[PDB]
Amino acid sequence: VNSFSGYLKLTDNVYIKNADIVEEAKKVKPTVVVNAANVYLKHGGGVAGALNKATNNAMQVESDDYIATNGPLKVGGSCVLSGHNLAKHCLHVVGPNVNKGEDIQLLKSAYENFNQHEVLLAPLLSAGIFGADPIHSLRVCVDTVRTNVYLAVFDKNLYDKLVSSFL
Ligand SMILES: O=C(O)C(=O)Nc1ccccc1
Repeated sequence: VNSFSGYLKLTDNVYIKNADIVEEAKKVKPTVVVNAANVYLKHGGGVAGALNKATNNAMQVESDDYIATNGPLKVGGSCVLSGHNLAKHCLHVVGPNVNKGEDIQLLKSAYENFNQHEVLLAPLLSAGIFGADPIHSLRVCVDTVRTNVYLAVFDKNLYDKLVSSFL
């Protein structure tokens, strides 16, 4: 049994809810929240900007030190950093950004990072300002992630479209 409430069950392991991931993280304090990161961990907008704002910029300070030591992530890659006031840990995952011309086949690689964690609160990778089709992102998630994932979709129309169209 876990703390997650109000989710629709899509599969054995994937759950979905219309929710603000920031507000959901603050309520649940999950072991892992996933960030929709870029390779530079520059948390300017979208999910990343919202998560970072909720940490009062502490996520960005920590991220800048990580990049100064390790250099940029790979598209499709990830790193584990603090969850600050939102979660125990933040898994920063880089999905391909279609608005930069990145290979959408890298979306499966991105979701494979989730399999290193038994339970996660996450957004749909490469959705929103990353430019991918969220329907496609949900299909790759279901067909790639084997651990227990609680998805938060930001829009109410979008959520309803993802559920209605789910095979
Ligand atoms: O990825 C999401 O969770 C999301 O809601 N994307 C979105 C938001 C606003 C307009 C279109 C897509």
